[PDB]
Amino acid sequence: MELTEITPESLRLRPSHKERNVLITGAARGIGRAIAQAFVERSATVGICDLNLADVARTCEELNGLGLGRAVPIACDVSDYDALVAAIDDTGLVFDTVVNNAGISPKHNGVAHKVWEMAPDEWRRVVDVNLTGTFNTIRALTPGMVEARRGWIVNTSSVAGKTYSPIVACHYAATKSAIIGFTKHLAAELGPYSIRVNAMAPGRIATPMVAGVAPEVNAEQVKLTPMARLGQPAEVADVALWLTSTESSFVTGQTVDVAGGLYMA
Amino acid sequence: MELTEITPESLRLRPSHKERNVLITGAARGIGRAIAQAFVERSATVGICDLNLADVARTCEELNGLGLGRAVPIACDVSDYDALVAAIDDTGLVFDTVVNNAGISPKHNGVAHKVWEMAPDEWRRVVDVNLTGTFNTIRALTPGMVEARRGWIVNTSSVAGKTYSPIVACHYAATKSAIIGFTKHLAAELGPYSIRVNAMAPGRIATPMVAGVAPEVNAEQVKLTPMARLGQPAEVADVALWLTSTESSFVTGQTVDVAGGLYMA
Amino acid sequence: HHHMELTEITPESLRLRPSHKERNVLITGAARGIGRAIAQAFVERSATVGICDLNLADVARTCEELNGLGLGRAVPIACDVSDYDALVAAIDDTGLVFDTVVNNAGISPKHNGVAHKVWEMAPDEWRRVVDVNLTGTFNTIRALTPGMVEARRGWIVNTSSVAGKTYSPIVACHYAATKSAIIGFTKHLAAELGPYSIRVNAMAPGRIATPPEVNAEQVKLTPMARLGQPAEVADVALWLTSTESSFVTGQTVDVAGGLYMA
Amino acid sequence: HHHMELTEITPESLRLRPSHKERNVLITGAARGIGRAIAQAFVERSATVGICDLNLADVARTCEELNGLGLGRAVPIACDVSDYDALVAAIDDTGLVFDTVVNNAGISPKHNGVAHKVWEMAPDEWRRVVDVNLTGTFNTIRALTPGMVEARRGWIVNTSSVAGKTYSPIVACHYAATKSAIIGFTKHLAAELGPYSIRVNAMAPGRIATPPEVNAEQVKLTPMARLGQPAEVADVALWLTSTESSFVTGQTVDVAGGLYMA
Ligand SMILES: NC(=O)c1ccc[n+]([C@@H]2O[C@H](COP(=O)([O-])OP(=O)(O)OC[C@H]3O[C@@H](n4cnc5c(N)ncnc54)[C@H](O)[C@@H]3O)[C@@H](O)[C@H]2O)c1
Ligand SMILES: NC(=O)c1ccc[n+]([C@@H]2O[C@H](COP(=O)([O-])OP(=O)(O)OC[C@H]3O[C@@H](n4cnc5c(N)ncnc54)[C@H](O)[C@@H]3O)[C@@H](O)[C@H]2O)c1
Ligand SMILES: NC(=O)c1ccc[n+]([C@@H]2O[C@H](COP(=O)([O-])OP(=O)(O)OC[C@H]3O[C@@H](n4cnc5c(N)ncnc54)[C@H](O)[C@@H]3O)[C@@H](O)[C@H]2O)c1
Ligand SMILES: NC(=O)c1ccc[n+]([C@@H]2O[C@H](COP(=O)([O-])OP(=O)(O)OC[C@H]3O[C@@H](n4cnc5c(N)ncnc54)[C@H](O)[C@@H]3O)[C@@H](O)[C@H]2O)c1
Repeated sequence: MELTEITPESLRLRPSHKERNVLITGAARGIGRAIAQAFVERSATVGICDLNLADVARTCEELNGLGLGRAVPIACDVSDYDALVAAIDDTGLVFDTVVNNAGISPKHNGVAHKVWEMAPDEWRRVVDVNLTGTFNTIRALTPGMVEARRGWIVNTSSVAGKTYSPIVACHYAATKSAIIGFTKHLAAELGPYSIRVNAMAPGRIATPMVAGVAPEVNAEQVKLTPMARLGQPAEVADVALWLTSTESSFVTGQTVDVAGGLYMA
Repeated sequence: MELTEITPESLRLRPSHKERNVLITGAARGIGRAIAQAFVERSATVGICDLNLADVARTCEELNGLGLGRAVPIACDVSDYDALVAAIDDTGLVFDTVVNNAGISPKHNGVAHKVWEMAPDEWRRVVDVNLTGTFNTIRALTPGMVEARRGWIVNTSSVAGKTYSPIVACHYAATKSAIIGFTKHLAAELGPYSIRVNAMAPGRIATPMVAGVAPEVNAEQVKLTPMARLGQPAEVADVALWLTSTESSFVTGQTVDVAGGLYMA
Repeated sequence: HHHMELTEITPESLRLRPSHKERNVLITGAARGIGRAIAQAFVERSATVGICDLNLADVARTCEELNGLGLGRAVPIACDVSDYDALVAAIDDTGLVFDTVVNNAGISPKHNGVAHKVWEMAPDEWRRVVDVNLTGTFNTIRALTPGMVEARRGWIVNTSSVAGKTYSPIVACHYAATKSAIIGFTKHLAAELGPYSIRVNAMAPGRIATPPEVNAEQVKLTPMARLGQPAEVADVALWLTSTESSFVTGQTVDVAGGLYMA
Repeated sequence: HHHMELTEITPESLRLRPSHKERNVLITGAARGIGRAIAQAFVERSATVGICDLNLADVARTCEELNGLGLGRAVPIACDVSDYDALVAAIDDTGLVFDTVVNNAGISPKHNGVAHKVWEMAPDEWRRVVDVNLTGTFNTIRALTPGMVEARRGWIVNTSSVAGKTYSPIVACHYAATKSAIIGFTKHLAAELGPYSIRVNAMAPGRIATPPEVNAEQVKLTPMARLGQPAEVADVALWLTSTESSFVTGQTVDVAGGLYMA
């Protein structure tokens, strides 16, 4: 199944996010790298947040070569609140938007551990990164957003947070489920200051994780997808662009699946 | 609370929906009229479907005066399948998109009847219009969409279909609830042909219905809205534009609230 | 290699406790399938049950079978639940005041075992499914809530489906839409009727052994690795109408063994 | 002018039926509030209960009170549920194999009665709420599911909240996030554990009279026009661990009288 909906270049590169400073976590690989690409294409300045300085610097060099938006490095572990704040403030920029995309889904020899064999320290690390890392950026940035009465937040859930995916472990499902109600609650607290908070729940996206899934499983997942293909990272990025744009100006608290019909709930 | 997110004109009038034929039901007043405005502004051809020929013709004259997209008249009752098909085909156009916006919410002296006083014929009429009218356009248009492997559908639910609103009667809540699971099911049936199906669930929108609600009730509803205002019809229209655009190309089966945080569920 | 054995057996002493003594319970679709098992369960709990279904002979036979149990009592209510006037007349003819209704009547039309897709669906078929599954459930609630409200006493259980919350390839779009309608209808009713102490809930069954490769695939998709039994749906309807769910209202509880969770 | 009287009274003969005889049920947060009422209910149904809470004196007093009822039995399990090793050691010290756990332990920190907003929230406070409400619930499930899986027998009930599905202005964001986590965690567990006949469900209470203008506003928002009683939450936990919910798994059932339905 091929791609059917192609956005013309003149629309793809419109400066919809000019004069915006957008923090993107997990931006050096995968969906986060595609989200960074899309915001730069829309003329935003992006903060490239990821773990390894070389990965972050390479990403900034790639993006800055496009002659569109600008990319600045923010190398840190999002679960370390003080290190995150220090790396954000080292840029000298004030970020009006955060896309929380960093996330982990640990496996062992390619398979997720079941709850009865799950190491507590693995559970805790996944909670720290997937859930508390998303709180951390929001705690860091919302004082400024509230004072400015201006801000946009997009979090990343998963269809596995709303129904069972046999590909993930229980910590992943629990943390992605947490994001949904967290996003509603945040939308209510921050709405009075005109700040909007939404989440994306991707299904199965063409990403490095695909090679780690057994080929029969990926085949079955595509068979379980009405649109009959994996999603592209750029399609998730299009949703993050829209949720942070003036064309979703009354949309808040929502979790939008980006999944082609897979595992609807 | 004033509007904070203003889309520049150069983006508002971009020809994102050029060469698209978009059927809009309930297009002569309210949110549907704003949806028709938005699609014409994006260079689509729109089929103006509403009950009264004079209302429909006036709407087409207004829209065609903009020098952007084109509007054609489709005067019919969406609950009458044969009359709907006849009015669609009288235009000589093939519609690749339908926005099901027509809906009714009957009240008596400004108040909704409770279930224990609800006339069965009133229940049935609301079901006929709100639910079966939405099926009718989809039944009429999906043979062509499936054959073309091309099509977009947007339905209209309500936050009252997912949680209780004291402003509506039970037929309204039931029909708007129906839309949510109907939309998921349709997305799964039509996805193999690359057709996407989504729904919008508006909260409280600045529309003629506002005057029919007691002022204390509207005041309380705005107080229950985190973003502290009614939504604008154009903000719902922005969501319909996006859900029918190439920038939501992997989004299907979703119900997106357009409600500023009111009655999140 | 598919179906697991039953693991949770209620003892007879507890199965037959008079938990619903002095209750009058209307059950639609009661002549066969899940509805027949719901009727059996309420009679076992010493309730009086109204057996509502289409065919008088089927309804009369069901009443005779249940009344032979020597526990609760069963009375006949032969009518099409989508016909409000006929429903009211049939209820009136029993002389009973029903404090509870379990809306179980429902249809899922297929054609030689295959559901029609939306693009090929006859509008008359869509309308009939809406009339029975959705408006038939409204009809009983409209008929009975005046009395329930006046008494500040009543219990309602509606029947949704996992297919109303996510896609089941076994059903057509009218079924999905009507079962989806029940979920928000049930929340709305719970709020309207709550001030009068009336509770309103719904059940969303998965795949229940009622009236083969398709069922094997459904079992493969069910974590608990079996079909549900009609009596297990009946246990949920008993609980949702009992004093032991006294603060539970507006809820849709799946009865599905993990199938199609949403 | 707010609270309605109780309308649905379970008779004593049915309240004290031995529905959970020969069951070993671990209850976290059992020394007060809803957890104490859950413990009371299981003992009334002749179960053996593990009373898990922080303070040994509180836990010992609770066991003494319950054991004086002459029905089920209560054993002490004093530990912080967020400490996996301490939890396992305290369970091991009872010498009991628990076939059921009700995860009720939870915290909702406030400051002089007001929840902190996200922009002013101490990260340490967020982390502690995550550790107790979410990871503490994982900890008991990790400790007990090896035995449940090996036996192909077990029941789990977790505790969410209506605030995990929609906004409650009474709670802070950590509470909302952790209670939201429980819903999808429960579905995932139901699927993983279902092949072994283990059922996993959750309760989402609304506003329960546990440890005034704020509560009056909550009653005004509740269709049934009263606070819930702890025993009514306990009735749901009894049912979800009983043979009469034998095909129900992965579900989150609100216990809220219509408050904040979502
Ligand atoms: N790929 C899919 O199909 C899919 C589906 C549903 C949801 N998601 C979600 O989308 C997001 C992106 O996933 P992906 O597939 O692109 O993953 P990925 O592993 O390819 O990339 C994740 C990136 O985040 C970074 N990261 C991890 N932990 C971090 C930390 N503590 N601090 C900072 N950066 C950190 C990694 O270094 C990496 O660059 C995740 O939240 C994931 O759960 C992905
Ligand atoms: N206004 C709100 O706050 C709000 C909130 C949630 C959902 N909605 C939904 O948005 C949609 C638009 O509502 P609105 O407030 O603009 O209403 P409206 O009453 O102002 O306009 C509805 C339009 O639909 C037309 N219509 C009605 N029945 C029709 C039929 N059988 N065939 C064809 N056209 C028909 C009417 O003539 C009218 O022009 C409805 O589906 C409504 O349920 C509105
Ligand atoms: N069996 C399942 O796996 C399953 C799954 C999900 C939901 N459900 C729902 O459970 C309910 C019972 O299903 P079942 O499997 O027992 O079905 P069934 O077809 O075996 O029995 C349904 C009964 O309802 C009666 N009925 C139908 N239309 C009626 C009408 N207009 N008036 C009065 N009675 C009418 C039928 O005559 C029959 O006795 C239905 O609402 C169904 O949609 C069933
Ligand atoms: N009361 C309500 O209205 C309401 C509403 C929704 C959800 N809930 C949930 O119901 C559950 C019970 O609430 P409650 O109102 O009875 O609260 P409570 O504060 O009265 O009692 C909770 C009990 O848990 C214990 N506990 C706390 N942290 C613990 C830990 N780390 N280890 C062991 N025990 C610990 C406390 O000591 C206490 O005995 C909680 O999960 C709560 O979030 C309550």
